Amino acid sequence: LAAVSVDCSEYPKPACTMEYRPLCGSDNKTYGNKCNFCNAVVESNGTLTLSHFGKC
Repeated sequence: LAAVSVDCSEYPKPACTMEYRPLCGSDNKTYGNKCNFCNAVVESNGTLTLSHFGKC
């Protein structure tokens, strides 16, 4: 069960911009921004969850 989440409703997306607004995944990766994160949630078939906001 997810404690926290982001809005990944409109994903997948072909590109992201490069702003550095970090998110820490449950896989212990820091994702540079929400769009990289929500791209990875989709790619992982929803196995990826958000651990917390900010860099791991």
